[PDB]
Amino acid sequence: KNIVPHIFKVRRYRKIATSVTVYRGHRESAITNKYELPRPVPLYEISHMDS
Amino acid sequence: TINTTDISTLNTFIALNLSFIQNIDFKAIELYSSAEKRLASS
Repeated sequence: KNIVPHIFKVRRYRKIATSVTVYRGHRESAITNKYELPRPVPLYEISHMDS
Repeated sequence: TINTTDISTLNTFIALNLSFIQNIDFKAIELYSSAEKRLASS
C-alpha cells in the first residue's frame, strides 16, 4: 500500500494594505506601523489581472 | 598362497543414506525505505 502523499502545484493571490505614520515631534522614524491587513482578491478583476 | 584382497567380499548394509540440514542466513528485510519515511513526515 503506497504512502507517498499526493503532490501538486497551486497559485495564490493576496491583497495587502499598510500605512506608515512616523513624523513624531518634528520628524520621526517608524513611530507606528499600520495594521497591515492582508485581503483576498476580487476574482473577476483578479482573473483579468491573472490574464 | 595369495592375498585376501583378491577374493571378492560381499556386504549387507541397508544404506541409511541420510540427509542433514543445511544452514541459511536470514537477510534482514524492510518494507518502507527511509526516503519514503521522510516523504511521509508531512
